[PDB]
Amino acid sequence: MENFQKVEKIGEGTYGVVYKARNKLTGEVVALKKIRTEGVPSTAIREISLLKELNHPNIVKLLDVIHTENKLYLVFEFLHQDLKKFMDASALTGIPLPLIKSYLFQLLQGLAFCHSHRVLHRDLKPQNLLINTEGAIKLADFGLARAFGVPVRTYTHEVVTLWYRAPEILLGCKYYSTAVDIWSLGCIFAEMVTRRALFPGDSEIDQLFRIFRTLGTPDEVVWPGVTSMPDYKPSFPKWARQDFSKVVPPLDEDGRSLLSQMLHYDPNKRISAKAALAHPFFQDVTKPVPHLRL
Repeated sequence: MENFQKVEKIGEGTYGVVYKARNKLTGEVVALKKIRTEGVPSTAIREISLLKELNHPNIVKLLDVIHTENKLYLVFEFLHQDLKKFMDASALTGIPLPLIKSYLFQLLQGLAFCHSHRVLHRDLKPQNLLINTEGAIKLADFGLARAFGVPVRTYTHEVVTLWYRAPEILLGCKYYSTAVDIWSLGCIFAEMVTRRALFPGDSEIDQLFRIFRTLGTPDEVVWPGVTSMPDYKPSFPKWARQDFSKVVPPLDEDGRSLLSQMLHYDPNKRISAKAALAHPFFQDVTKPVPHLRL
């Protein structure tokens, strides 16, 4: 738009292009996202305008919504790097546990806040977790999945990742809960520790089976109601549960106990963000500053 000088393209998102731009009136650098056609649904207009209100230090702020000339642009506060880049940079040494613990703790604060307002992300992944020089980490694109249903292929045909998707979603459950975000967070948590994706599926069935091989094929004992799920099939291979010590070495007992609670099959059993902040694993959390070169 006119009130903004595009400085550069930051990337090819799920919904559209993302540019770093300078607001000519405030002079502030901002993240400008062009979204996605019949003349923009008023329902999406209302969903988004509600997000303008839930502000938290661990949530990327939605500064403005520009629906000019039947087009939609969302203006978000700008952050320099995402967790995905940072992990690729700390591949050799790994991210230090104190930083891992600080980031998970902040993430859970942002989640607890949104969840208390009944707002889900539904599409958590490293790429939408943004970090700054002072040791902060913020959740980006919160609530947009609800406003604009998460696509299979992005506008540039990029296949959207299934890696962090909760099993109830993969089994065709249509009424997701806040528990889906906890599952995603547990997957990212494991990835930060081992420096390898936990369940890197390349199809919905492959993703489902990767989950089954590790956590064991679910049944009516661990997940009551599972066999009645829309896409559940009695013909699923029956796999045994692997030991967490083998799944996430060298995570200590507290971290492994926490992860196991975030990875419970049954959504009603899965630990809540608010409950997780009180877990012993956070007893010694601090706020270290990351080693990020811009």
